[PDB]
Amino acid sequence: IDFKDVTYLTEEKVYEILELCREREDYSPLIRVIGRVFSSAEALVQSFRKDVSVDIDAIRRVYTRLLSNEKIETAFLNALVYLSPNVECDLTYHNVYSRDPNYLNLFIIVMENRNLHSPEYLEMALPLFCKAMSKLPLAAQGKLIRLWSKYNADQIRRMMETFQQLITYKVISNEFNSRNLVNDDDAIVAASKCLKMVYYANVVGGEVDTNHNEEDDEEPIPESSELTLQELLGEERRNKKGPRVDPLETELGVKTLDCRKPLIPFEEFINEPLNEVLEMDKDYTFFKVETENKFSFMTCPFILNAVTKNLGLYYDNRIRMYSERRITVLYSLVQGQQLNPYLRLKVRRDHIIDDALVRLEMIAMENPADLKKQLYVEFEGEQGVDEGGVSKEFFQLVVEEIFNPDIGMFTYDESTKLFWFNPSSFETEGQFTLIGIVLGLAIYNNCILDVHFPMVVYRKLMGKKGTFRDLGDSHPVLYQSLKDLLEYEGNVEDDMMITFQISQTDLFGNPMMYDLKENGDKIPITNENRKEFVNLYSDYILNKSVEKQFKAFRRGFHMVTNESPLKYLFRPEEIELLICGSRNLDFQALEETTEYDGGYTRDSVLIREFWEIVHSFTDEQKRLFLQFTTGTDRAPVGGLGKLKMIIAKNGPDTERLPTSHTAFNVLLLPEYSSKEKLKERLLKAITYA
Amino acid sequence: IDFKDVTYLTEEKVYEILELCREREDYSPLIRVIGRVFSSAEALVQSFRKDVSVDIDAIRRVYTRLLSNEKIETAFLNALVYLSPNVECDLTYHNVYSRDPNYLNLFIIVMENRNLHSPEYLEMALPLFCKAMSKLPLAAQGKLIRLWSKYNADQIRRMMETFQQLITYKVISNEFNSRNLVNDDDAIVAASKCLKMVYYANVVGGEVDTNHNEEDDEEPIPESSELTLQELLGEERRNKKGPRVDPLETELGVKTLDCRKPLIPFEEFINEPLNEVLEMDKDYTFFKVETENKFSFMTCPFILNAVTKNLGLYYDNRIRMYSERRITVLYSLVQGQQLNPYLRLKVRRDHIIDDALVRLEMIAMENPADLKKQLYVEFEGEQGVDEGGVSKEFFQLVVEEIFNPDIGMFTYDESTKLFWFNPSSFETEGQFTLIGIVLGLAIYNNCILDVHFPMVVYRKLMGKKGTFRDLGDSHPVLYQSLKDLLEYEGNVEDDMMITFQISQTDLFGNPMMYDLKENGDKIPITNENRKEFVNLYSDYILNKSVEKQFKAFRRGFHMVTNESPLKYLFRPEEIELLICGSRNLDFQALEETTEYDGGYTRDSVLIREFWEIVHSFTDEQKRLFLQFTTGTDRAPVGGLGKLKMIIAKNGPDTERLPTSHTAFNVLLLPEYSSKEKLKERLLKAITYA
Amino acid sequence: FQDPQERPRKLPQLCTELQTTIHDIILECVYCKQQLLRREVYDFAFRDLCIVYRDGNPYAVCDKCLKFYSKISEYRHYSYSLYGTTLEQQYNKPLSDLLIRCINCQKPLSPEEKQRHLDKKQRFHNIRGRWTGRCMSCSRS
Amino acid sequence: FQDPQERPRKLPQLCTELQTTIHDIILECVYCKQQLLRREVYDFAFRDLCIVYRDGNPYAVCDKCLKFYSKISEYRHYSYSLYGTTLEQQYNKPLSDLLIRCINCQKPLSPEEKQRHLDKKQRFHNIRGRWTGRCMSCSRS
Ligand SMILES: [Zn+2]
Ligand SMILES: [Zn+2]
Ligand SMILES: [Zn+2]
Ligand SMILES: [Zn+2]
Repeated sequence: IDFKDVTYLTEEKVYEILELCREREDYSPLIRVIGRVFSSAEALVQSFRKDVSVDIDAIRRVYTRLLSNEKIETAFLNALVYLSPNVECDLTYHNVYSRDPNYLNLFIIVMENRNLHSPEYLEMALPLFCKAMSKLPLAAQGKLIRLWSKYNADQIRRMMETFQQLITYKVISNEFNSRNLVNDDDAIVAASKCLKMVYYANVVGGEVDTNHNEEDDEEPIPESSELTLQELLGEERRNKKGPRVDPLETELGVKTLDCRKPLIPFEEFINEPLNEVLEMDKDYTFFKVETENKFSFMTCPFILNAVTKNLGLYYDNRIRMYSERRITVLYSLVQGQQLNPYLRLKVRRDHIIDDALVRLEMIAMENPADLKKQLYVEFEGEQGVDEGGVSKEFFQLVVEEIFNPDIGMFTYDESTKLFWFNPSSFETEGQFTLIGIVLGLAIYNNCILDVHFPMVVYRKLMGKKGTFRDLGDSHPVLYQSLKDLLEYEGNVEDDMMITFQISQTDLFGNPMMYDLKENGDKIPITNENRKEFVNLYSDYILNKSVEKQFKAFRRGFHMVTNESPLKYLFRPEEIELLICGSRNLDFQALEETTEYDGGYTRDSVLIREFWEIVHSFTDEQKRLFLQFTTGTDRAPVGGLGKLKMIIAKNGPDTERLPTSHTAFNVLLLPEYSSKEKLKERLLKAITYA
Repeated sequence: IDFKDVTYLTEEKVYEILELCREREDYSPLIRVIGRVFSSAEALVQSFRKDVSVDIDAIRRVYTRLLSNEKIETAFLNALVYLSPNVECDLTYHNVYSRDPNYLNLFIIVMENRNLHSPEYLEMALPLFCKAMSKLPLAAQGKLIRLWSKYNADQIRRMMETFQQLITYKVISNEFNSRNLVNDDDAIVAASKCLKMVYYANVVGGEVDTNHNEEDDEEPIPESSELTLQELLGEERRNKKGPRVDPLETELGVKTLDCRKPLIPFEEFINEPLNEVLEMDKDYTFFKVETENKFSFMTCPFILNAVTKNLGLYYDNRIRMYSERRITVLYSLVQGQQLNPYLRLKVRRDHIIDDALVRLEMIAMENPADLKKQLYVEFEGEQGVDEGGVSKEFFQLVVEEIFNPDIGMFTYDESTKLFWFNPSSFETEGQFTLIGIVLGLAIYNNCILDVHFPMVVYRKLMGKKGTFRDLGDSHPVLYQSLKDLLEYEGNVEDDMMITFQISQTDLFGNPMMYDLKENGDKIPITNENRKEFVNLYSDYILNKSVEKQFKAFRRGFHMVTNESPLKYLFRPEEIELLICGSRNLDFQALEETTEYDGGYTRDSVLIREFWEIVHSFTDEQKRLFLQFTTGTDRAPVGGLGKLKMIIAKNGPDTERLPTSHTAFNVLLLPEYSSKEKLKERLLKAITYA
Repeated sequence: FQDPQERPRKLPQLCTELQTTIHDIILECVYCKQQLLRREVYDFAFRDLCIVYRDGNPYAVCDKCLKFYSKISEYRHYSYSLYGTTLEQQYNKPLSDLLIRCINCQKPLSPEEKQRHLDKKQRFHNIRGRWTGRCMSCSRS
Repeated sequence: FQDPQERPRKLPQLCTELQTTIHDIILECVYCKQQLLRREVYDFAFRDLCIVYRDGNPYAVCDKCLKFYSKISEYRHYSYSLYGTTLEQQYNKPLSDLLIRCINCQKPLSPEEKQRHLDKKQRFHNIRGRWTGRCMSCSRS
């Protein structure tokens, strides 16, 4: 029998056409019917029927039953190659999903092939199928994501590897440069889109915490000129302005912030080989201004590592600075104002904090758009030009002054090396706005910082309230106590009499008593209400003990980074890496990217001695040398290789110690008589600071 | 006989292989030997031998002897298609012309085909052959041009049509836009290069006048900063700096200025269909910065008409203005100077000439680079912004004031309507520099002028002294008298006693006596020295009677247009069209390009009435209307279509006359009750000025 | 004059209040505080700009101030840009219905300009939530 | 000090005249008329810049003035640009022989920079007859 008149495939038919063909040693009917039904897209709509009309278990059973030789596996790839252009153009033009919701049923049939991971699919079948999937409507994508969220973790990892292998093969099999790009490649774009679908499925498959959302921040008022212009146009205040959000994000209704612990770690979705071949300078433009064919990869930030996301944020900030400079030039030309294209911040070395606070307050309350200008800090009492060296100096001293325990601004826990907000900082709000604005300007100006905060601070900054699970990083002792209380299986009304009337110590030493509920002293903690006690105690500690201070800090931070794509690109677990830097000192990477000028060559007599000396440097001496030269003791975001160190020849063998131009990480090294003299001079030079 | 062992072709062999084949009715030997010898490039080097080793007459004889049927003509095109890539790569790589000068001998053989003009060559043969010709060395091009210069005029016209037909076919057979260009097309570039070769052959084939060359102008001294910079670099003064000249021009040694009357008029070489498809905005860039494949057409200015050459000059001037604005912005930013990006020219309405003269003198003697800034004339006593309307107003009044016969600056001849330099303008040099600078700034700022000068003035401005042949336009009566004297066949020592002692009248009326030679009163004019008398009298009149005034005028004109490509693009016969404008008033062209704003539509009730009224306008009323609206009574370079007139609706039917915004050629027309009222208001409005 | 609901917003509606016609009304700019001539007040009427009141006083905008501050707003609050077809898909509302103004002169785009943007595939711009494009008068060379 | 032939031109040659070494010589700029520090005088020695004399006085240039006026000259007196191979064909002299300086820092290009220009196909620039290119230090991001 040839089975020439079959239009739909069910479990028993695809099972009864097996024994007969095996006994008659004729596998031709199997392959011919497979190539007939599968290549015809409409056939899969009804084949293997019963918000899903497809029995996934039956699909798995038939797939493991048919994938048993070297001939049946070849009957699927050709059918896929024939089907994919047809389904692609059908979804593009005929709008098939509009007329029926069961057209999507073929996608799960196709994607349940456990051999999709095999290398033979990466040539022509998988790229076309991913193009067809990327050409799918939004509601179908949402329902497919909802279906995928029910899968087990290893299945989700399997899909993630299935798409990442295709991405790696497509970026390896071709070369890209400034001439030919990766954005215009259709197959890689489709693969990234399906990877985004899988990543959002993973995000929505885990726990979702939407109730503990921080209150929406107040958008800063623009300058009076823009308000007058909006009044003239009659638009006035319209609620159509907001952050750029993924259409899939608003269709699903669940943000990536809600997902606390996903099934698969977020770092797995990051694709390594794509980043080294991806250029941010064009990707940001393709993201801002839409292009007919090119697809920017910043629309899917998960696929980017911390090195390139920083590049995109820096490009956005630089473009904003350039626009501000253009506006200042236009003002000076037309209106006739003095050209002031810099955020002049003149402060005294002894009172940096107060002068910076008052200047920033008078700028913010008058010109909220002035903060977007390029920073230019000129210390009072000294004459010079800040090309990038004094700003980091001011940042370092302002960090030291603000984070001083003497002011009592932040409590210090030596067991963790993590400052925490001090609830007792009463009548002191300007300094919290000052430190928030300092962090914002640091992100804006690409200057790293030595700031130690628990992850709960960054989670609250992003817009998610702190909870019990975040207490471990902040208060490990309290977290241990409350988890021991939760894990007690006995009666808590018999051993301890701890109630909602909770008392805590103070900085001076005198404890104070706090009430969680209306009358905590009268209601003791029992077994049934124990769960609703810890989630309130931790909530109080992380939210309303610092309700006033952290509100001002968040407002100050958001005043600068309101228009930046920082809220869109970075998760709370990457903000600390963006602001601070890596603590690993790898001078081997610094060896490769170091540049020479002034006559020094790579294979010079003194360069090798200097490199030997610095390699033989002590763990702390490396930090001292880095702080002396580049103005900071921390590696930049990424590694030391990104720090384009430059060594410049100064002059003959003298008794003058080497000097460093901090603005460009430039070290001025004279040619000394020998290696030991150079080592002595370097030791004497890096220790003064 | 098949003639299987022939390596070179001579006149008798190509003649003896004809009668035998005709009698035996077998033309196969002819076509096969033609395809053998011609396709092999090395064969033509020795075939048909004797700074030319090829008997051109024999080539003509054999070509007219063989071009007699429909089969022999097809034996040349295939041989050309096979040969051309080989010769092209041979000249490109092997440098064949270096090893021998007789390799060029094949080019004349190929180009002597009188059927090259036929349409069948434009498909594949002629483009490849022109590519091979364009890939030829410079010395070979020079010697080929020297050989071609001996041809008769109709032959040169034949070559010119041969290349122009190819250019027209190549621009017609393909479409071009901003996406796909014409510069990158290799065939059209090669055709233009061979057309340039033919054009220079025509130029050098006519009369060459190199002795009557004007003295080289003194290059203006740059600002003191550039002099200090050159001193620091040690380069100091370098004579290498000069105008961009054609390498073929300096190889031939004869400039296009020397050619007075070419064999073919220069306007014939202008290609019409290419201009409408050629974009100057990219051609100028390809001319300035070299591109790997694109070839700018401004390197061959003859192929461009006056409309597009003006576009190139305007683009160059605009780029210079933009660079000056950038420099002013940089000054204001770094040094801290007041931003002054305009050439502020504040003058009084009554004394425009003197105020402009003193301001321009104080600018030139202090900041020679200030003249390159954009003009911005603000009349004293009135407040406003000159967006392009006051500058043309100032130009018109300065022209009227300077060219007033009361000052005696220029003599007026009513029989020709052409002002001439007044030799009696003693102790008045600043005004001539003023008018020269006015003309230069007019060319720079794209503002046409009502200036009437003879062609000899522009010839002298370009750098060629006036001669006897140019006297007709300046002094027709004197030209007639001297040509009658020259054409007298009798003895001039018997009828008149005119000697070198020549007297002329003055403006007051009292004549003065001038001596041409040492003692003109003692040597009379005879028959043998009659020729060397007119060429000295006219030389004196056109050169040394105005030696002082015209020197200052030329210096003033060159002070502004020293760096412009005006000396490179425009011949002296086009300078007057660039400065002045066309006198033909064609409102039909203005109909098509007129734009509407303020609610007016093309098919409006009042627009048609206005168009009827202006079409029914008198010859002088059209001039009055144009002067009222656009500030000038002359059509721009090209036609009225290039004048982008805009008509803007003002308001309801009022008694206020229409007003014109001269900066943008914008006419403000209220909607009147009927056509006759609009006509009355227009008549009352255009007559006030 | 302290209740915004009573106070008019459009130029002819405001003219009707003061018993004066648009032919010979007197208005002053809001930024430079200088009187508008006839051309700019007629352009203000044509461009459909709402009258702004400062301390209970009528105010309009002159051409220089408008074209300067619109350029400033474009340089400052530029969000992103989109194609005409993509904008149509995003809003699902016909292009002739959405209110799109010129970037420079702040004049609403007639359907002709929107169609020209569609065929020439020019990019619509978003300025602080205000969709905008290039008009015919401001795109003439 | 009024005869230019007697007066030296190079920094070490000038140093030999005053019986002082380059280690602790004192020099002042020509534009800003301010004393050069050690870094800029050593850079002046390295860049092979000829000493300019004003009224019989030694003078050098500081980094700010040099990099500002070189930028001004580039913006003002830019003539055209050419490729390395085309420049070689024009001059017929090897690239390592022609004196090519940086556009910004006015430092002569070592053969490494010229080779990098050749491979990367960067364009040499002509500034008032002074051929120039981009050095290694001024082309680092
Ligand atoms: Zn105004
Ligand atoms: Zn507009
Ligand atoms: Zn200086
Ligand atoms: Zn440099």
